[PDB]
Amino acid sequence: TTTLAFRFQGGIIVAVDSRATAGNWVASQTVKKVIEINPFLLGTMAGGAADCQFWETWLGSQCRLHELREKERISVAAASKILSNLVYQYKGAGLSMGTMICGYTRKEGPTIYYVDSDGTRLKGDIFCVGSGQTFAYGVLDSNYKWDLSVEDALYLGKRSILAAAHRDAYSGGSVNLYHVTEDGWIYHGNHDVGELFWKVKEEEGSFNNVIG
Amino acid sequence: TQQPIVTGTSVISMKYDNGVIIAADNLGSYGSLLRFNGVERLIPVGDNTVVGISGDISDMQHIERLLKDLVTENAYDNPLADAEEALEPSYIFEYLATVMYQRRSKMNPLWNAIIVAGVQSNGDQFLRYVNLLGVTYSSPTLATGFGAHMANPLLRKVVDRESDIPKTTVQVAEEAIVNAMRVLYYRDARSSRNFSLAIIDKNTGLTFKKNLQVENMKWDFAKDIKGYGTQKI
Amino acid sequence: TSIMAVTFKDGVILGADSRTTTGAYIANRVTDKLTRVHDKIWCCRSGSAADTQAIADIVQYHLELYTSQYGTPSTETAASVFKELCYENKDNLTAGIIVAGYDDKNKGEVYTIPLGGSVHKLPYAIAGSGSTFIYGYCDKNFRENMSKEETVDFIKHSLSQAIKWDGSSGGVIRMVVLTAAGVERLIFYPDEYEQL
Amino acid sequence: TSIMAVTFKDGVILGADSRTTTGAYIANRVTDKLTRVHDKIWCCRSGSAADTQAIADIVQYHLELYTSQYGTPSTETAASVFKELCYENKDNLTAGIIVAGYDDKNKGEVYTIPLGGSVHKLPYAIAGSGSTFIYGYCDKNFRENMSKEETVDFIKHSLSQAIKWDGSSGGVIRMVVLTAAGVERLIFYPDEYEQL
Amino acid sequence: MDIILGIRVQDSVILASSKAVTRGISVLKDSDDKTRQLSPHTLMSFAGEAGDTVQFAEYIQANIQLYSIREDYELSPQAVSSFVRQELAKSIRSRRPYQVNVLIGGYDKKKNKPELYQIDYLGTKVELPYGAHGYSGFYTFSLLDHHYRPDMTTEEGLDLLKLCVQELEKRMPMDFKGVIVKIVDKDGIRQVDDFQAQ
Amino acid sequence: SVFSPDGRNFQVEYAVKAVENGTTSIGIKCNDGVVFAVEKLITSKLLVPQKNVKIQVVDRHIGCVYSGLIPDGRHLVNRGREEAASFKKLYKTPIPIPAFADRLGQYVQAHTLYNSVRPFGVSTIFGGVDKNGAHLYMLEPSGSYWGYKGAATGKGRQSAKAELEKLVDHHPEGLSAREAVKQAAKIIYLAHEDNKEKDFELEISWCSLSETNGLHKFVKGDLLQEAIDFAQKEIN
Amino acid sequence: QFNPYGDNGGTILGIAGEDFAVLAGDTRNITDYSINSRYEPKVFDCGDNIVMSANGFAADGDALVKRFKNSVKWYHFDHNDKKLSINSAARNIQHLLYGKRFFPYYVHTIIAGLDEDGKGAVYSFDPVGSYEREQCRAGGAAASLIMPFLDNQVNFKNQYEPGTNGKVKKPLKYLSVEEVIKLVRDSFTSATERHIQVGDGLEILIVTKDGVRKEFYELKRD
Amino acid sequence: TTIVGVKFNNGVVIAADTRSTQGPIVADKNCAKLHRISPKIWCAGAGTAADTEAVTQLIGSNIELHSLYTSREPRVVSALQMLKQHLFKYQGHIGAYLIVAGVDPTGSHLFSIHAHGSTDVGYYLSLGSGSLAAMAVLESHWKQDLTKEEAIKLASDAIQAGIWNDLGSGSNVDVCVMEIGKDAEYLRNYLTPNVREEKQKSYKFPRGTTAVLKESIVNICD
Amino acid sequence: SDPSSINGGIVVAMTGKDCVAIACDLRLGSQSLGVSNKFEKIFHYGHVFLGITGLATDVTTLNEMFRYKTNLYKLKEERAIEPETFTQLVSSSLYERRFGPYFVGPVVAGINSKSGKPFIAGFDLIGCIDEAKDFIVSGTASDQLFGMCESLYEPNLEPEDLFETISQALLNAADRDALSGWGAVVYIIKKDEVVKRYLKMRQD
Ligand SMILES: Cc1ccc(CNC(=O)[C@H](CCc2ccccc2)NC(=O)[C@H](Cc2nc(C(C)(C)C)no2)NC(=O)c2cc(C)on2)cc1
Ligand SMILES: [Mg+2]
Ligand SMILES: [Mg+2]
Repeated sequence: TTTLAFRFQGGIIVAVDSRATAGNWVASQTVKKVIEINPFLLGTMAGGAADCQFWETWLGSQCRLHELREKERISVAAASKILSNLVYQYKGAGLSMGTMICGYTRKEGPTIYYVDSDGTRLKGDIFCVGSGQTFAYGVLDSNYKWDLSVEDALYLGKRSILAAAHRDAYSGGSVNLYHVTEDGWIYHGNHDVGELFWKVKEEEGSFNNVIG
Repeated sequence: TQQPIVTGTSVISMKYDNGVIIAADNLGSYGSLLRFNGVERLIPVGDNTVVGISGDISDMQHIERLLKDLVTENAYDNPLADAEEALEPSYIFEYLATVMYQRRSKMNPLWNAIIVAGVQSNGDQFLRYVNLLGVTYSSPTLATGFGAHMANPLLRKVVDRESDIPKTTVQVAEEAIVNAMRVLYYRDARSSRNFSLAIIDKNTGLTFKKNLQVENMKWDFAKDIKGYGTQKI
Repeated sequence: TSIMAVTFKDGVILGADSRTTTGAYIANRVTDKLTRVHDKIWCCRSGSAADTQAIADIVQYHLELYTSQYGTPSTETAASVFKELCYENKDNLTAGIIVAGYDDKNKGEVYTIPLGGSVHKLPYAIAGSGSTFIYGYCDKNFRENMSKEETVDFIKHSLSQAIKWDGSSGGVIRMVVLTAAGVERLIFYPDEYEQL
Repeated sequence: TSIMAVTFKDGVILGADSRTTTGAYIANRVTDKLTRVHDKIWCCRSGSAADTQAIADIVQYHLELYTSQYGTPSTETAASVFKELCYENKDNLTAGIIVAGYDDKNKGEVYTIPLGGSVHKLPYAIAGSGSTFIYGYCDKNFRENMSKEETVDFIKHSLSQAIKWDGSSGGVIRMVVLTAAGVERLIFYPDEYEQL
Repeated sequence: MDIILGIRVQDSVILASSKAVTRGISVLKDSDDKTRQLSPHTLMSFAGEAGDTVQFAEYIQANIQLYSIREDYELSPQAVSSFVRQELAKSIRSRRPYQVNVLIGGYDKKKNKPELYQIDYLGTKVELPYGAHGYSGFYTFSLLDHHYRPDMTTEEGLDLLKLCVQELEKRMPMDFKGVIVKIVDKDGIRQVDDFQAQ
Repeated sequence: SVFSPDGRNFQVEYAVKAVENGTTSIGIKCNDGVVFAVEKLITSKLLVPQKNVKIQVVDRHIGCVYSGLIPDGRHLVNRGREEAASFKKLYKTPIPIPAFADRLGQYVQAHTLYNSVRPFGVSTIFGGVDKNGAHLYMLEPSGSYWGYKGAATGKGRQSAKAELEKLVDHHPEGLSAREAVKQAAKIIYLAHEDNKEKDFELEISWCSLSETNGLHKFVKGDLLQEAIDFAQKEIN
Repeated sequence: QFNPYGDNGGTILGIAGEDFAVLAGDTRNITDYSINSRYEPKVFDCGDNIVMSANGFAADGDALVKRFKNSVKWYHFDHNDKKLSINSAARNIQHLLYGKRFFPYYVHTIIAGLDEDGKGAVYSFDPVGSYEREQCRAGGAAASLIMPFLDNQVNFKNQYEPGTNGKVKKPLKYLSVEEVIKLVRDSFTSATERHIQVGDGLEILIVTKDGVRKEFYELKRD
Repeated sequence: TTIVGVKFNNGVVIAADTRSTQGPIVADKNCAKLHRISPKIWCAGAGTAADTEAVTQLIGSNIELHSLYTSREPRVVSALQMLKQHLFKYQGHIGAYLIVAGVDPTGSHLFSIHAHGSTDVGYYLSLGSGSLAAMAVLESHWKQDLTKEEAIKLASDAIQAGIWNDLGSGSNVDVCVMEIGKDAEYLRNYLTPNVREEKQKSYKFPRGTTAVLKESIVNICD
Repeated sequence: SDPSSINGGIVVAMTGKDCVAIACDLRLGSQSLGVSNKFEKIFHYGHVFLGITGLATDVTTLNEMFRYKTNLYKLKEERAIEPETFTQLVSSSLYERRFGPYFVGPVVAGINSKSGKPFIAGFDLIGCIDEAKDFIVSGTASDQLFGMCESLYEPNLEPEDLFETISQALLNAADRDALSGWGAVVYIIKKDEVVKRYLKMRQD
């Protein structure tokens, strides 16, 4: 798995891969590792497929409940802290998850929290999570400017996932792209690595390590 | 979490045109010590069901108690207890299957493998297996332990698939079973010469035979065998 | 495995069951456990089959050589060769051997070589997993200077009890009679000895 | 430990040796392994001394409560109480118990409860580490309906063989006689039984 | 090992804490605050096992704030540190102990003394002129044994820490990404938010 | 949990009234067993005949019949059954009848001890064959029970008791199971005299050493008709 | 020590069509190197037009199917006989599995039916509740032998239009039920040749708006 | 530790050595191992010293309450039963090994109790590391119908065998004699055959030898 | 990593003529790392003194527990707890945690305010009482302390002499142990007055 989220001039970019494995068995190439929590909140999933899917689907239930109780969208801080507090109750029982809670609110502006099953909760501008994280960081960190145009940031995220899909055996499938503004998230499509690699190679002139 | 102590070996069975046969030897082993020789591991329930049990004997005896009072309970406020609301083989099995699987799920198994042989009131033959893990399956023939490895191949030569069942007569089937019991006595170090056999027939009902012996054994060829390779005398 | 050797008036008899098992599976119901290492020196093997066959093969080799050079070896000499092999390699051997033989001077003799590789000279000896069940019976029924037919009876009875209780024992009872007359192979089938 | 119980013509006799060991040290050479749980229901204990004493104390209690409410219990009932305790607590017990009682309706009876907690009704039964050495002997020598003196001899002989071969057994031989006539204690000393 | 340092000068207490958060083969963050304000004159710094660290700090914070609001009064550093100690000493024998080490730096207004308390996850409490948790202590204790004076000013204390950090950058195996520094005096708690390139 | 000033328990006393108000039921001991019988009021033509069984078995060897609140009776039998199971589990043998009697005794009696429980509104007639004979018992709402040669409870208890008294006096030698079945049919017919505004169905059960091998069984078909016939005969 | 788990072999396959779905499995049940049964079905009709298989440890598989059938029964009771949609069943199965996250059902479970629009649907779950809707899926002992074939023949992966040089992928099409049954039977003859735990018989369940139809085929008994 | 018990014709005696250890180090050169359960029921322990102590006091406490409740002298078989049931409940984790001995209205009693909860009765017993050195003396010299003087001599000799020959045992011999007639007599340091010899030199320091940094008076009261 | 070793420390107490002494080191370490120079290990609850070695968290906890209990004792009994009785309170308090003990070796020192006689005692971690009247030792240098004491000690020492003996015993034992030292305090105790001296020792 490779998942990333970064903050910038024009909001937040969130990009993830779509591969599930069991040992060396490639289990699926079409898995959805981003959860749409409400029109202003996203969660990303890395680690155990069930752990992530279950508890983040649950997180959506708890966020909806906050809307009804307080007549108001939950803050990213508090949404992340529900997940983080739950996961902490379970510490030691062997849950395995690393996630990012991303979204906009009027009070916070665009916000990203990294939450993992150790109980770690961090606010920050740039996160990559999963077995492929280091491959992502390398591309992302060396091209990241705060001033990126929406178009260029979208590409950077996409390209960083491509990077990790290529080098990480446990990453691949496709890229799912999201952009998060004041108006909420916008989905920027699914991109098969099968097709994307060749297109990017030819157009960017990179991946010269690769034959043909 | 436990370990079997006093044990019983294979239980074997098959179904013929009118019913089901089941057999089991009369031994209770204690590791390699052939300790107790008068042990009944076929348990009749009513007169349409026999429950054959292998594995731990203490647990076998607990399952006995469970079945006896399952018959008692069924008679309570039940004017049809000896008729339409009699216990069925399928009921008795589903009960045992439930218990087995709950016990493994509590990490405290009944250390057994069980075959439930009987005839349903509509006439259908019933033959089904459940064991310490709560795994269940049905087949024209079934056998536990060494029976699984040696008896099944022999009995399947008589009944290979479902359609072979109308073709199989009680005589043929009892012959196959009595022969497989001899083979098991030849090769199973935890087996005994004495056994019990039960037939549940849709016409004859339950015939229960005790104190059968493995007869007509081949040993004479033994005398000619000397040494382990080169030795001549 | 149930194995024994008994000295009597005229010589010595060796007896054994014929069962070999890997786990609860009977690999062989008709094994010959009575093994000749010289005309009138035989042994009974228990423990690892590989180990005891390899040992028996080496002893037979040493006694064939002994005989070419120095004549007929005593039963004591046979026993010593076994001990030597068993003691010196005690770290990679599971071998329990009973040595029995007849010559004209020392008459009938029995030696037992258990797991350590020690040697023990005895009027009779039992061994194998099944032997444990007959310690009391044997001690109670053995006499010195028994006739041939009496001894065949003692071994037959003892080994039937051992076969009855030990699951590793079973099959037929084999025997070998060793006297001045020569060498006699005996066999007894389950239908005879169970009825005792 | 060597323990046995034998049904006969007039009732049942319980016998045992008197040795308790920790490792190779004889902690007690004059132990009493014959345990009263009711007037004419006794048992023999093998396995963990703690577990068997705790168990016999609870059964004694259960049978005393039984008597007060329902009259004298049958030997079967006594065996059932042992089984309940031994089976239901098998993960934490190392208890091998032989139950033997005299009764006016059912005469002499013997029940054996080995490690699992299973129950077996038998003509006679043997247990304890020392019992392995007398399986053959006992199976060859036991007959039904023996006279009192014959059963005393059968137990005396059997146990002396068990004592002779088991290091964990030894000391004196204790017996408890259970018939209509009452309850009799017999003791036998090394000088007596070693001769046999 | 994260770096948690505390130095008690004449009129204040200074805490320096490493900014790095590292899981595995990645530095995830280079600007972490390993500190919770407990009351206007009491500050706690923490290091240890991943999740336990913040959950504990924030539970301690909640309890102290509650007490303040209930009594309209601020507990002394001596009192807060005893609360924390007892909490850890309870935790050490529970089903799953908190694996957190702490420094508590406070200014006692009744006494007008600054105070530094070192407490490990076992609940071992001690008051010290300077303290540290983890490997970092193996370098700083001796350094400070030499350079520290009981009557130093706050500006002098900050030069003492600069030595400590520079030493830790020369000799520690891992990049702890510099330290956040905070001062607790009579005027409360403030951050020297310019320690890195200075 | 309240004694009245005369030493009686007024709540138990009112329970008795509820029993006296019920259908009449009986038990007769014979020389190798017990027979039980009950009056089933035919409320309506719509009741399915033979289908509203009042008599209940406990274990395999014990019969139970009662008068009063039928639900109270069923509760008691359920408990009797657990008390039977629990006994067999521990002691192997099936529960002796005196022992089973005290089990119901103590339980019924317990419901007279506390102010938050009401006593049972039934008297129960029960019994069977155990290892040393046949036993008949009747248990009142107080938990009082004794052994009986013959027993009756319900609306027609007095007329039934008088008939029983006659048999005891005229059969010191003992009655037979076969016979007691007919006699029970007679007695229920005689007892129906004090409840005759409704038609009734007869129900009989027995536990005889030689007629049932000491197990509880219902009286159906041939034998039930012979009993009805015999009772119809000595009323015309 | 007692091991609460076992492995009874077998192999299951789900394919979704435009307006149908199939869920197939072999009928063989095994332990180590023994055959327990040549005909023990493990694909079941669960009512509401849903078929379900839970392959792996058969004790766990049976418990799960039992529990889902019951879940359907109570859904009807609690919710005025409403039809349980395939997505709703799926989500419910997630919860069943996850309830045992710390003592899991060792099964790969697959379900098939039709979505609200009448389209063929296949969902598959890992042993602890993770799930996804797919076009096709193999489970069990021989999944690794079959999944690549399905990727190739069902989703046309690595296939290109001849002469486009490798620039234009073969367009993805829906398969007819005849075409799908051909694939299932071939997948299973392949799997039987090469996996020792696969054989004896093939039982296919087909789900359309007309209900649930059942077909059976002999497989190699060795 | 060596502890013994010896029954004589009119009662019972217990003796023990007075060395307690911490691994190879002697902690207390004259500890009292002989405990009182009640005035005429005395106890000797080995194994975990805190366990034998605590278990003795708990049961002594309960025995007193029992005695008051029943208006009877405590019985030894009651100490026995209470001890063995408590120990058993704890499955050996209370490492108490005891020789219990006393007189009561039914006579004189001698038992041993092991940490797991097993009891034995005997005429003479021993426990602790010196157990075997003491038993050797007892098996050599015990005879039936010993007098009071003889039983003290025998018990004392057996403790001595432990003192000299067992490294876990040393120093002095404590005895307690319980006769059916009178009160129990506790003979503390009945033998003192291990007096430390006079030191070769005094190690009294000239005052001012130790260097002091500071000095203050400490306040007790308020 | 064995809890009785993580922090280090020693306590010793001795009886003299109409007096008692209790002394301890001041080191608090974390294995090899010396951490604190001022960690005293002797506490008093009235005229009754308690020294505690072992896991320093348990040392603190026990002090806070015996302060609690002796405060409540004083309020109900209307007098201060005595040495003999405190000993028993210590013993039964420790045994109460029999299967999760405090990792400590406590030492009690004080004079009976009524009988006037000197009293010392020690305990293992589960409250077994060591009832020596001569001396009691505890901590990571116990072996060394045992040798110093048995050699140096003699009965009926005067307060001023007893000071010297107990000081020499402690100092020389401390210096043959890696985990003890770093300072020392000696309490000399009489029925009327208590002097506390800090000792000058090797700081390595
Ligand atoms: C929605 C979604 C899907 C996929 C992902 C990425 N993770 C994954 O792909 C992880 C990687 C392995 C892992 C890492 C850390 C902890 C546990 C397991 N894989 C996973 O969780 C697999 C999924 C799977 N398993 C299977 C079979 C049926 C076992 C062949 N087919 O798919 N289940 C497991 O590893 C698993 C094993 C057990 C037991 O329970 N779940 C994230 C989020
Ligand atoms: Mg055999
Ligand atoms: Mg140093």
